[PDB]
Amino acid sequence: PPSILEIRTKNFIFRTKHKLDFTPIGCDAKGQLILGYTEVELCTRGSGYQFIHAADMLHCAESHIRMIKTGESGMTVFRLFAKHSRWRWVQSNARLIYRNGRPDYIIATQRPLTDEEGREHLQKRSTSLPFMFATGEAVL
Amino acid sequence: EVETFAFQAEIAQLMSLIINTFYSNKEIFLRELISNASDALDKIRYESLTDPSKLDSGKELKIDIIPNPQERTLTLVDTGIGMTKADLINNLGTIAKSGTKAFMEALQAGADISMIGQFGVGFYSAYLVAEKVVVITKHNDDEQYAWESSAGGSFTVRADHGEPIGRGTKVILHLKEDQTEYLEERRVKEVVKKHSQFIGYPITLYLEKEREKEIKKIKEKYIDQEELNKTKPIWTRNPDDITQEEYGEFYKSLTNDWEDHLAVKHFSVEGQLEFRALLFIPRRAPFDLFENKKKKNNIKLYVRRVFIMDSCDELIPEYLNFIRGVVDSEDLPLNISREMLQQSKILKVIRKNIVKKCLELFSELAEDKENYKKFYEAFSKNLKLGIHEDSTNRRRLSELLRYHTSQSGDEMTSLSEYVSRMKETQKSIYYITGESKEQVANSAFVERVRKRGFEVVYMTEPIDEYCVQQLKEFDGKSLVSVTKEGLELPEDEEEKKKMEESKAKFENLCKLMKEILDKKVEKVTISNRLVSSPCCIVTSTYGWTANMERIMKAQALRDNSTMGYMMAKKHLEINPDHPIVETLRQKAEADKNDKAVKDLVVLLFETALLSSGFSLEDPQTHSNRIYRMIKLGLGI
Amino acid sequence: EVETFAFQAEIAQLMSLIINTFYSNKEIFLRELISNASDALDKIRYESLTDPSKLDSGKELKIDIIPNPQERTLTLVDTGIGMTKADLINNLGTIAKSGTKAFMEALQAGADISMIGQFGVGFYSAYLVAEKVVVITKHNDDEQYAWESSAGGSFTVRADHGEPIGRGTKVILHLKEDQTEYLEERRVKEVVKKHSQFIGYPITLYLDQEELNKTKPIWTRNPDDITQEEYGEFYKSLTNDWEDHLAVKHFSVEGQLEFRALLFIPRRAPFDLFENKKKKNNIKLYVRRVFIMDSCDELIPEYLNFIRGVVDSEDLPLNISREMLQQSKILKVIRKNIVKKCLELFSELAEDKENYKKFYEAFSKNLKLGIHEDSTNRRRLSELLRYHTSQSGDEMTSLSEYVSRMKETQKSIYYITGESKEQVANSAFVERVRKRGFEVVYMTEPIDEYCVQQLKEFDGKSLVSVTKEGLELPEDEEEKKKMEESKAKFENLCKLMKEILDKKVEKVTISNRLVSSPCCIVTSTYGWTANMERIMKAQALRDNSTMGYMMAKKHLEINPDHPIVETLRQKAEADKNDKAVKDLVVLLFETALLSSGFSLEDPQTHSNRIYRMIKLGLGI
Amino acid sequence: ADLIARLREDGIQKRVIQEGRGELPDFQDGTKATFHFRTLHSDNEGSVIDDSRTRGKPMELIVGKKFKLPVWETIVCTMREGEIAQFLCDIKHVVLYPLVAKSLRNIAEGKDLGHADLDALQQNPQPLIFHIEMLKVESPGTYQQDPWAMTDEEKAKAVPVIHQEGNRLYREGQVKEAAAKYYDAIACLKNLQMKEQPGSPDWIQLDLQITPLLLNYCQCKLVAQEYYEVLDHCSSILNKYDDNVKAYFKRGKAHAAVWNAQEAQADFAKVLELDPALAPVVSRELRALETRIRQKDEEDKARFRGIFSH
Amino acid sequence: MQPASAKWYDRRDYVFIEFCVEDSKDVNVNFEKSKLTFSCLGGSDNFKHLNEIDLFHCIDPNDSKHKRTDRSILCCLRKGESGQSWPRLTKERAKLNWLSVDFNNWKDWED
Amino acid sequence: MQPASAKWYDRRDYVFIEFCVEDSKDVNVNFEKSKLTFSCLGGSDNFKHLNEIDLFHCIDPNDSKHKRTDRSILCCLRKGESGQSWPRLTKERAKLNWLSVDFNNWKDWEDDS
Ligand SMILES: Nc1ncnc2c1ncn2[C@@H]1O[C@H](COP(=O)(O)OP(=O)(O)O)[C@@H](O)[C@H]1O
Ligand SMILES: Nc1ncnc2c1ncn2[C@@H]1O[C@H](COP(=O)(O)OP(=O)(O)O)[C@@H](O)[C@H]1O
Ligand code: BEF
Ligand code: BEF
Repeated sequence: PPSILEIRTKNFIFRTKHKLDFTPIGCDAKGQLILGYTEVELCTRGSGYQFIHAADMLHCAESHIRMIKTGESGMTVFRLFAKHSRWRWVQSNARLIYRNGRPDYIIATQRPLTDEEGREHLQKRSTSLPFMFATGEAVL
Repeated sequence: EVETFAFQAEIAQLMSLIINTFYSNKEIFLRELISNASDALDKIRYESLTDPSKLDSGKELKIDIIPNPQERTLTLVDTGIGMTKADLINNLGTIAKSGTKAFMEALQAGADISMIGQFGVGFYSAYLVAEKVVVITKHNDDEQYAWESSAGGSFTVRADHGEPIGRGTKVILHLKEDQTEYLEERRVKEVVKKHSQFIGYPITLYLEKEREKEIKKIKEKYIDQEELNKTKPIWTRNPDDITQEEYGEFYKSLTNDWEDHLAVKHFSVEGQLEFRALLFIPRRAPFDLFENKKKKNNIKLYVRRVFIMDSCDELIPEYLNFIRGVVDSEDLPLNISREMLQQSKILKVIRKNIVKKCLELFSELAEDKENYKKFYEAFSKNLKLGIHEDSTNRRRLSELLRYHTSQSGDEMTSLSEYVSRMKETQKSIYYITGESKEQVANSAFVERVRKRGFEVVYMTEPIDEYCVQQLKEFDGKSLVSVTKEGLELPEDEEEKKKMEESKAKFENLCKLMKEILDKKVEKVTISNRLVSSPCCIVTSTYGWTANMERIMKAQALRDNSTMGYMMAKKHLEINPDHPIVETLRQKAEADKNDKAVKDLVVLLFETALLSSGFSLEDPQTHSNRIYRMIKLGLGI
Repeated sequence: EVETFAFQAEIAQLMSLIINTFYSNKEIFLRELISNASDALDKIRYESLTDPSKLDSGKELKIDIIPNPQERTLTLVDTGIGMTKADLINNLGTIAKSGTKAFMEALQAGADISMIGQFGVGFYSAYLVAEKVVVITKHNDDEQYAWESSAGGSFTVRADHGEPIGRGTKVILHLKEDQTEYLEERRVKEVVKKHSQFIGYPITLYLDQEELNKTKPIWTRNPDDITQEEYGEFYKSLTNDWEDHLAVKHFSVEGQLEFRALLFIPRRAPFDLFENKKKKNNIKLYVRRVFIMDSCDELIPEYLNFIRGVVDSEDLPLNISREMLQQSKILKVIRKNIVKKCLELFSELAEDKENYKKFYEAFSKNLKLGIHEDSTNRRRLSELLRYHTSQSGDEMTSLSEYVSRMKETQKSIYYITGESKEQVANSAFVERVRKRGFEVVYMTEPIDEYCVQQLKEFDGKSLVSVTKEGLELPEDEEEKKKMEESKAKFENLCKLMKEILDKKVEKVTISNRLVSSPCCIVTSTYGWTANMERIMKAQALRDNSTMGYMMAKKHLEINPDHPIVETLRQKAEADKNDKAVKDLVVLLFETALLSSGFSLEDPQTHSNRIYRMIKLGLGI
Repeated sequence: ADLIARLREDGIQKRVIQEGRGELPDFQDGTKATFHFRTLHSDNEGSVIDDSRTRGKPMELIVGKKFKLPVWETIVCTMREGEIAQFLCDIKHVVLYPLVAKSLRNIAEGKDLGHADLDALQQNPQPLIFHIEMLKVESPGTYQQDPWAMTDEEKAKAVPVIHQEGNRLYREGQVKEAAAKYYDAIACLKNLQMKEQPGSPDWIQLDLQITPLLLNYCQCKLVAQEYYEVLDHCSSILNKYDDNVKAYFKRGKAHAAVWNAQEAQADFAKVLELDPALAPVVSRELRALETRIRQKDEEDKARFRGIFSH
Repeated sequence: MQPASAKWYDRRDYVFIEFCVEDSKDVNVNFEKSKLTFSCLGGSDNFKHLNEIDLFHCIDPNDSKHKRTDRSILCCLRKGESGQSWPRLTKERAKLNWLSVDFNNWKDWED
Repeated sequence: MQPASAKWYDRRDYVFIEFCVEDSKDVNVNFEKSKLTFSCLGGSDNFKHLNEIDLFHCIDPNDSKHKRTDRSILCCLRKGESGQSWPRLTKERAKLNWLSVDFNNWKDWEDDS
């Protein structure tokens, strides 16, 4: 009977609590350091605005529709804020919590990316949209 | 003649031993002081039960800690029994004597109180952080005194005339200049929460902030009534008097989880080793579950509501590492530091009971099929690992398994239901393993077994190859795999003549195949398991399963030398019903030396090798064969 | 008014503390008495250096043990310095009075004495196993005396008339009724070997005399005066192997944390390595030649588990039971120094360009596991790896030599990962690289992928795989337009087959590394390669939920020179939708996906397509 | 006098040369500006490095608030169709020159190199003389006004015009234009959709009115033979509207077009069990698929007899 | 007049109780079917000590015996029927606060 | 006359020496550029105590200070250069039997985290 002798890995998965409007109300331990932005400041204040960059907050909606029909938002990529004005990419799924009969809150599983990952995932991002002509490119 | 002496003690070096050798962490002085104050509170409460005249000077019971950042003093204030002059002299000025132990020896039997400490060396841990110490004390039998010392051989006891205390004790600690970190509040909160969270009395602290107050900005620095013991223990309550939300609240406090638990087990044991435990199964399996070799800290251990240790490895087996809870007791043999449990053979006895009660929790949860699926989809790998690890409780641990089968749709199904759904003639149970369900469903191996109307289990995870080296039987049933040599379907008595006839017909062709595929196979025999495909390849009876070879060729740290020892022993079988075999024998009989026959048999072997659970050597030649095929297909 | 009292302590509770809560093992009484006897011998030697007459009553400095099962009294004797009556009252009959510590502080200079006992408790451990303890002693300045107690508050001191001991001490232990296990010479020998092996004076055992601590410590001796045979004998007596040690390192560190370390590399790796998981005792820590603790994973990292040896010190803090260091920080320094010296032992062993192979063949897996784990020593372990290449033939060669063989325009180290050398040496991936005369690396072991995950660079040169995308080979201008024009005359077919697949390949381009094959499959720049994913999906403890977070895309590439793709392009031009085009493109994809190492899901699809082709071609 | 005063109060020095002809088209938000230009260096002997006739396509412009640098928007209002003069741009009005310069050179006609002049001029952002060749200014609302011109209320009512016009062209037999305009309607409805919170009721309402347009656009591709476009659009649609009928018929037809018989039959079963008693055409399709498969197999692919003739 | 401290444990056939008295004078210990009485006078302070405990199950007054050293008094009690596990020592389930199990030589003998 | 038992350790800037003399009377300490002297009447039996040390490097006598507590005399010394590492306290290499390292305050200030 051969044993199990595989070397364990150092994966960096971390979770956060999002409310029904996707806004957070807290983060767990590994998030306290990977993001570095301690519990209390995101729990009470959270800057008032979204922790998702605007160029990616439109891509949260497509995840949400799956999340509300079945429960899982699928594999999506955002851009969190960090304390040093940083930008830490994430690969993320979401699960919503049912109270009696009805939703209660949202907890999500996220994996960080080094910024090269984000650049390569973004260079393709800005072209894969079935919109109209950008002739005379004024604004997005 | 003989002369008799009494054992003595050198006080200076005994002090040095206490302050230098006993205690490794310097943050346990607060644990000891808090425990002392709690014991003093227990005494006054127990004496006030009989006649409340004793409780006429101060009704509340509380512990107060006052940092004094300017004056570098940490102060405890306690509203307990206090000590008189003689008590001060005999108790705090004599090492190894404790009045708590004498009290527990003195009271009438059957009293409902449990006070901490019987060593009598706990107080002197304060010098690990303090230069000199002041103990101002008030008791109901005499006036208010002040006990002064600096651990240097002597101490001074004086009458005090400050402001009244009413009743209780006040330990003032003048901190040494290198430990001035036990004044900021992060550290005191951390220490109190980690060590003395579940003391049975309120613990109060003073946070000197400034609030934005208005009725032109005024800075009003003030003293906050703060406290640090919001959560009570619940394992000290009747297991029936608790609702299912009190448990959830306590679990959320204990593990800092976000959702409530999935199942809570509350139990107590009686005997020489007595303890009461709560065990929580979390709904969602924790990420970073099988990586942390050091800080798993799943199960904590308490003694009389005082933290002892968290990361023992004989407390629980490593296949139950997701179970989180607390274990508390009354009479464990602590060591002089109250951080390690003497003679750790007790941990085996604790572990046995924890294991058996967790198995009982799994079985009880198995009745509510509405929520057992969520437990399986999070800890199936844990249960299979458990099957692979221990042998004593193998049976019931295997009984909890769920699998997909031949006709189960999208619903996992157990083994007992499979035995219920079994044909009356079935001698054995059929299983198959692979990377995905879709791969093993359309496997050529099981096509005839499925058509004849049999029901076959699907294992899909790599841990299943370890799970099937020990599942020899389930309810006295022989588990056999369709990918081996001797797949034994129920012998009908009508097809036996056909089988032997075709055996005679194709012995020649099997021998012809055996001599062209030299050392690529071990023998070419006749099949009884293919109905819709030409020849397939299977594995021997005492060798690694074709999928076990794939898994064993992935252990990074494994030794390579013994690879040819357990190496597979492949077998090629014959479909006598596909037109390939018919034309193959027809060409063979008229010519034993053709090129087309050799090329086609090599191609069939090398294309059925992929269909099984095997990996081609030198795949470029297979690709080149198909390349010459495509080229001739386009005519070049 | 003020009142000062003498700060006190009572004896009954203190003795109960010592007996009941200090020591968890009943076997360490022997460790305590043996240490006391060794100190008593050191005293009588030191007083004899500057006054030869002190040994006029006895000349040999030895220790005996006299187990006696006829009447359960274990006896321990020695020929040390002894005690006087005043010494008996003031040294034994006081809880925290250490005679040894008072002897130490009264040494006239920096003499050659290093004694063990300092706490003054520890002699009382004799009551862990004995009901009554007697001590018959004689000191050179007075008469032989007896001492008796039961640890019940009172002890007696009598003048003696028995058989004279001559000089020294005799501590006698009337063993408890339920502890008659320490009279068995198995138990005594096991305890002595574990705890008091390397003591500085001979220890015998009267059953018929026989000596226990035969082997002497060599880490104390100046390591410029040891011959390899002595090291070999010590290694054999330490590890029980009947082979010699391959290498040895014997250094020392001076300062606040002073210690001598002596390290060994066994000749052959143990067969139960990585698997035992029960005991990891390979570096034993000693303090003044008395065992303290085995390696509880703080002394040495896991990837150096094969190292064996000792660590000895003269000043380290110990808890009351003398079974554990008082500070975890000490172990960090010890670990740092021991790792730093091990990585120099390896480099010195690598200079012998022949004996190094017999070490690599044994512990390359451990070095690679270290490269995975140890993030601070990667730049030093990367120079201890040897790999097959496309030019070394049957020899394993370095990476520094690879840099010393790199062409004038070569800029990076090319590597491939597979499962057998004869297969990786002919794959479609390396055909063009072998054409331009470059050298690739055949890392063909499962741990190689883990190593490459972390390495990412070496000597200013960066590892680049041929199984990844966008491989850039230094190449001239003439091809620079051939490749561009080929991409310009293959847009149609590339897009058409990409959309025929449309779900299982992310993108389709023109290849850059094929000569004889028409197509192959490469993974994305990041995420798992083919082999890494093949290995990860077979772990049995892989977290199934987080596969997608570590997956990678696919890429199909086309060799424009191959006749089959040229004809296929010719066909697809005349008709954008021929069924032959779709069928044959799907067949090419399946064949290339099997060639590139991937596991092909639904293999019966491929098998049945081949089967049907055989059907029709054969004429059925 | 305010025109003349404001012209010369803002770093601009212009002399009236000749006035134009006709009424003023609206310069409001959404106004179109199609014109050429010529650029002259102020002091470098007027070296014409930038010029529209050297590239061959006239660059457009966005007059309203959508586009940036209101200096261009102001200067366009100064001239009119056929009216051309010299301009002289102030230093403060050329401060962010290279940022836009590189963007417009990249967005020139469009491919789907290196330029030292551009990065050198990036080092020195300097004003130039743009002798802009004005062609004409159009008026919003007075023609087939551009989809991005208005503020979603004109589109909200305009889209039915496009839908009806596309239907009329389709039934006449014009297919490419119908597909184009259905795409344009889908695009305007989509960037409408991307303004309001998902999970809102009007979100689902919008999706409901846009779905038939998406099916209509998917229709023409079947005549256009890009069956994979049909697959991509239908499979996207049906993840959430599980109960449509034509959203099944079209992708079934597409599947059956490219020899995907298995999924073709699988889809046809569902479309029948949502729309019973409508067999005839489905039978035609299924048996045409089977006969074409058999025909190809019997003649064209039986060529393989030689694969083992040796 | 006051009960003395005690530690205890058990084995396959024996129940061992140890009374933590020092310098005991003229101890008396009596054995019957279900009761054990222990009487001493310890220390120079001359404080009397008496312990009367009913037993959890019957023991053997013949095979049972006691030993006075100094540090304590040892009592050996052979069970009335061997193998019988004792979860406690007395009959009543209330916690006699002067008694505790001795874990320095405890043993889980029923493995 | 014998030297008093002493313990020592160091930080980045300061070297600490604690002379374990209980109930010290008439404590007198002397500081110099590379010299240290200590004397007291220790305990109640009135034995004398004198410790003489040749400092391993230069200290600042104006900045160093000694504060006596009831249990022991603690001295705090400033180094001549902020950051230099002291493997030992004396100039000579011979081990002294009245000096040992305070492992309950020792720390690696060189490799901070
Ligand atoms: N804060 C306090 N208030 C009142 N009495 C106390 C307090 N602290 C200690 N005592 C008494 O003084 C004695 C000091 O002993 P201690 O060092 O606490 O050892 P232990 O913790 O084993 O009791 C105790 O027996 C207790 O009865
Ligand atoms: N065999 C012996 N000969 C001489 N002295 C002894 C012997 N055994 C013990 N001692 C004395 O025991 C005294 C201290 O008791 P112990 O607990 O052994 O101290 P330590 O911690 O120093 O070992 C020391 O005086 C030492 O001299
Ligand atoms: F807090 Be004491 F040690 F019981
Ligand atoms: F042998 Be002693 F306890 F140092």
